[PDB]
Amino acid sequence: AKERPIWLRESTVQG
Amino acid sequence: VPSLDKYAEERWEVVLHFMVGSPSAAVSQDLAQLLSQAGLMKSTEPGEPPCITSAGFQFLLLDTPAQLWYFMLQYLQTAQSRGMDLVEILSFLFQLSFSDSLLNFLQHLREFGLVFQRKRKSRRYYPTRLAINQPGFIVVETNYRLYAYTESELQIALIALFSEMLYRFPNMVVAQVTRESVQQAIASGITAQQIIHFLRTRAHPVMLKQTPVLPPTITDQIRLWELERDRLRFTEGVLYNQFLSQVDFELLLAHARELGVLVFENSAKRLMVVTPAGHSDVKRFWKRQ
Amino acid sequence: NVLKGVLIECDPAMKQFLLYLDESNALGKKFIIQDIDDTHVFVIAELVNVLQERVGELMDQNAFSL
Amino acid sequence: TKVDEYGAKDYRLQMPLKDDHTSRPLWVAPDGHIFLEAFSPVYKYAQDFLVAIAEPVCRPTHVHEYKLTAYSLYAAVSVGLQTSDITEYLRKLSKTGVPDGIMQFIKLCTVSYGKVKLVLKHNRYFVESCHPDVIQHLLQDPVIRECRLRQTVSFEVKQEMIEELQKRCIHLEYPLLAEYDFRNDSVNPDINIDLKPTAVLRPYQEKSLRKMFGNGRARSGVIVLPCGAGKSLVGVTAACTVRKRCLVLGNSAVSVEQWKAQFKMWSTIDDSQICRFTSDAKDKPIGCSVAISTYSMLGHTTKRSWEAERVMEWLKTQEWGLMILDEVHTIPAKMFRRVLTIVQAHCKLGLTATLVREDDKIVDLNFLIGPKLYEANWMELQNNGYIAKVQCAEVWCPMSPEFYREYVAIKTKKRILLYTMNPNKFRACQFLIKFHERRNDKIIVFADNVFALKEYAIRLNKPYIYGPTSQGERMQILQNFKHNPKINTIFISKVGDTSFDLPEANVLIQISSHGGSRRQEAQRLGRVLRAKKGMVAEEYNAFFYSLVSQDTQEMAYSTKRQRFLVDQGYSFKVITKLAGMEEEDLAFSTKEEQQQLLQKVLAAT
DNA sequence: CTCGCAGACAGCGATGCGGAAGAGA
DNA sequence: TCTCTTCCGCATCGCTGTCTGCGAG
Ligand SMILES: Nc1ncnc2c1ncn2[C@@H]1O[C@H](COP(=O)(O)OP(=O)(O)O)[C@@H](O)[C@H]1O
Ligand code: BEF
Ligand SMILES: [Mg+2]
Repeated sequence: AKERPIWLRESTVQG
Repeated sequence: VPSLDKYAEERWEVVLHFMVGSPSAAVSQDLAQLLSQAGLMKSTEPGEPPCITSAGFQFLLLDTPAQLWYFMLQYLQTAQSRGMDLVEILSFLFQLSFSDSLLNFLQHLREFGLVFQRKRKSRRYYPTRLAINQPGFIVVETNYRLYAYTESELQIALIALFSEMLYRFPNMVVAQVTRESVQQAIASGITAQQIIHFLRTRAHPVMLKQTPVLPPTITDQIRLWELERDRLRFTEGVLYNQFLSQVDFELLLAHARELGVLVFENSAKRLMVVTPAGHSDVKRFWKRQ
Repeated sequence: NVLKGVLIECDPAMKQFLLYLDESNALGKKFIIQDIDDTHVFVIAELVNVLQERVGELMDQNAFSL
Repeated sequence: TKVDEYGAKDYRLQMPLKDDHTSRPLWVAPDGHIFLEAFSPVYKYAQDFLVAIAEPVCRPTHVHEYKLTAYSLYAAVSVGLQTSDITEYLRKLSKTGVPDGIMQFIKLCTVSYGKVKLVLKHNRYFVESCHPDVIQHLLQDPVIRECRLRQTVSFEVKQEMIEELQKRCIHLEYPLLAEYDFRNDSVNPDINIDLKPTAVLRPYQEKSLRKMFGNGRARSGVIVLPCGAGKSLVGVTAACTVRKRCLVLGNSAVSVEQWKAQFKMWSTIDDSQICRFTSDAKDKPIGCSVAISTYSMLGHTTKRSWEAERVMEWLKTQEWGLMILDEVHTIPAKMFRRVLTIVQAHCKLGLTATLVREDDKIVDLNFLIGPKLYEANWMELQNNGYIAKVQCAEVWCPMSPEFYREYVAIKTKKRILLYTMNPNKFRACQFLIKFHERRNDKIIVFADNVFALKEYAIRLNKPYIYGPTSQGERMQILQNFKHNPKINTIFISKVGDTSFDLPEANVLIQISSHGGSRRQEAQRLGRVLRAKKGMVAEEYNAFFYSLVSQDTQEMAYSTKRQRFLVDQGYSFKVITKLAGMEEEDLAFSTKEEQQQLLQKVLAAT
C-alpha cells in the first residue's frame, strides 16, 4: 500500500 | 552480600576515576604502573600523573563486564612477564567463578573491588558479584542533546568525552553531541560504534519503548562525523611508472600479486604501487631481469 | 622510474581539491608527483601531515558549529 | 555563573534538590532556562503553563527546554496570570526550587502590565492610565515628551511616532496595553461577519482565540501555529468575534486570494463585502467591510498610482477594529513596519508559524503588535493528525569533479550558481520526481535561484512560478496543480515559500536556498504540512527533501537552516545515496552534458 | 598587541509603477 | 483613428551574507 522508499525506510550510512 | 556489590562498584569506579583526569581518585603506585603496562595508560614521567592513551579512552567506554574482562586478560598476560605463573592465578579465578603469588594476586583483586575479606585481610575472603566473571540514565534527543540522570562524576566524565556539557543538576546533566566534541573524541581514539553502544546501553527507560531506542539521525550523524575524519585513506607505498616493457609489466604485476606486496594498480596507465616493505624484493626482481 | 611517497584514496570531488592545491602551490610546493586515478593520487610523504589539516580546514568550512 | 571543568554551568550552590522530585517534572536554572520532561504524568499542565511564561527554545519528543525572558513573562501577565500565580505554580512544578534570581526576575517583569494603556478613539491616539504617577514618569523621559502631539489621565500622541512611543515605553518598564474593547465600542458600526455553523474549530485554534479573547476585550498579539495548522480560520474567527471592520494583510497576491477564499468558506460574509487591494485588481476597496491586501501594496514608499492612491486615502482615513497581519515575521522590516502606523487599527492580530529571523528585530513584534498570545506544539498537532507527518530528509549529492574543480578555486560569489546547478543534484532531483510521481504524489520543488529554477523546470518540462510570472498565470498553475491529475509537480521560487495552501502536496524537494534561513526552511516545509484527506497520524503522509551538495558551503547552510525544524522535534535523515538511480534514465549521464552545463553556468556569472 | 562588535555594502530576487507596443473595435 | 491588454525598464525594498572600520582586555 505505497510503502516508503528504501532510502527513507532504512539508513544509507556505510557505518 | 548487598554491601559487596556496592563495594565492588565503588572500588571499580575509583579505578575508572583515576583513569580519567579526576583529581579525586585512589592513589596506588602498583595500580598506576599496572594500568600503564596494561596497554591502556602511559606515564613517561613517574613524578607527574600518567595520561590516558588512545586505547585508554576506548577501554573507558566499554561496559563493566567487558571492561573488567579486558583488564583481567591483560593482567594474566603480564603475570607471566612479571614472574607470576599464569596457572596458579588462573586456577584461583576458576575457583572464584565456581603462597606469596596468591597473596599478591589476592591483594590486587581486592584493589579492583572483586574481593573483600572484611576482617583486616583474613584468610577467608568473600568474592563480589564481579568476581564470578543496570538501568539506563541517558535521554537522547533528536537535536543532539543528551540529558543524563547522573549523580556520579565518572559517568559525567565518560559522557563529557564525546559531548559538550552545558548544564549540571544533581539528577540530570545537559550535554550536546556536537561535531567538534565527537570529532575530538574520535581523534583521541574513540570510535563511533563505541559512542552509540555507550549511549545505547545507558539508555533511559523512556527511550527503550521506542524502536530504535536511539533516534537513527543521532546514531547516523555520529557515524558520519567519524567517517568525515577518514575521508582520505593515506597509505605509504612506492610507485612505478614509465613501464616501457608493457608485456613485462603484467609479468611484474603477477609477481607482485603472488608476493602479496601489491596495494593498488592501474592497468590502463600501466602503473602500480607496492608497500616499502616489499619494495626491495621487487627492486631485486627487476635488477635480476 | 621509481618514486617513494604516500598513496591517497578519496572521492573524485576530494581529488579535485587536492589537485587544485597542487596547482595553486598553496602548500609552498607541488606535493603531487604523479596522478594515478580519478580516485587515487600519489603525493610526497613529507607534506602529508600538513596536507591532512588542509583537508580538515576545508571540512570545517563546509560544516556548522553548534 | 560557576563553570565546571567541562565548560558546564554548575548550578548546585544555586538551588537545592526537592524530596519528591520524581513527580515534579521541571528544572528551573538561575539562567532562566527551564527543562521539562515530556514523559511526566503532569506534562500537559506544565506545558500549558510554560509556553505562557516562557517561549520554547527546543521541544524534542522527550525533554523540552524553555527560556524565561522579560517579553515572555509580559505575555504571561497579559493572558491573565499574576506574579504570585506564576511563581507559585513554577515552584510547585520545579523539582529543585526557584533560585532567588529567577524569583525576583519574575516579579520585576510582572509589576509593569496594565499601568499604561494606548487607546485609539476618533482617529486620535491617547496614552491613558489610571495612575498619574506613571504618566508623569513617562513625561520626564525626553523622547516620550518629544512624540507628544504638538482619576484617569490621558495625553494625546501623534500617529507617526507610535512605534517610537511603544518602543520607549518598553524600555521604561511601562509597556502600553493595546487591548480593544470591541464589545463596548458603538462608534464603529458592527460588520455582518458571522462564523457559519459548518466551521468547527480545532482544540488549538480554540485555545489560541481564548488567549486572545480571554476577557471581554480583544488582546492584540501574535498567535503562532505550525504551517498548515489553520491560522486562517483563527484570523477569520477573530474577525467573526470582533464583528468590526477587519483589515487582512497577506504576503502576496496569492495569499490575499486564499484569505478571501477562507473568509467565504468559514464565514457568512457576502462576496460583495469582501474586497482585495492588490495591483492585479481591486474589488472597490472604498466600499468594503473586510479588506484584504499585502504589505507591499500598503507599504509602498514611492508615489502610488492614482487608482492605488485613492484606496490608500480611504485606508488611511479609516478605523479598523481588527488588523490581521499574516506572516508577522516580515513586519520588523524597515518599510513593512511602517504599515502599522499608516493604518489606524484597534486590535492588531499577528499570525505566523516561524517567529524567527536572521537578525535581532524579531523581538520588535512585542511593541509593534503585542505579546505572543499562543504558540502551539508542532509535534502535538503532528501526532493528533491536525498536520501531516513529514519525514525530513537531507539528500547528499556528491559534487561533480569538473564543477568542483571550478568551485574550489572560484570565490567571487559565483559559488552559489555553481553548486546549485550541480549535475548530481539535478539527477537526484530528477530521480526523486520520477519516483514520487509514480506514487501518485504531488511534488513541490523549491529553488531560490531563478536560474536553477528555470534550468530544472524546462529540462524536466514542469510548470514553474517565480517573480515575473503574473498573478493570473501563477494562480492558474496552482489550480492545475491542485486539481489537474496531469500536473503532479510544480517548481516554485522565493515567492511561494509562504502562504501557499496546497493540501494535497505530499512531497517537497528543495534544490536551492537563501543562506542559512531557518524561517525559509521551516516555511518551505509548511507547504506539504497540511492535513491530508485520507491521512493517518503515524504513517509519514508527507516527505521533505533538502538536496545539498557535499563538500560545499551549502552543507554549512543546510545545518544552519535546519535549526528551527529540529527545535520543533523534526529529525533530518541524511541520504548519502539513492537506490535505483543507476537503473534510471536521468539526464547529465554523460561528461559531454555536464561539460555543457558548466560552461553555461560559468557564462551566467 | 589581539580579539570581538557592528552597522554598511553587496548580492540576489521580488514588487509596484510607468511607459511603449500589439490586438481589438 | 481610440481603448484595452502584454511586455519591458526604473526604482525601491526584503533577506541574508560578508566585510572594513570601531571598540574593548
Ligand atoms: N477547523 C478546521 N476545519 C476544517 N478545515 C480546516 C480547519 N482549520 C483549518 N482547515 C484547513 O486547513 C488548511 C489551513 O490553511 P491555512 O489557514 O492557510 O494554514 P496556515 O495559515 O496555518 O498555514 C485549509 O485547507 C483549511 O481549510
Ligand atoms: F503558515 Be501558513 F503556511 F500560512
Ligand atoms: Mg496562512
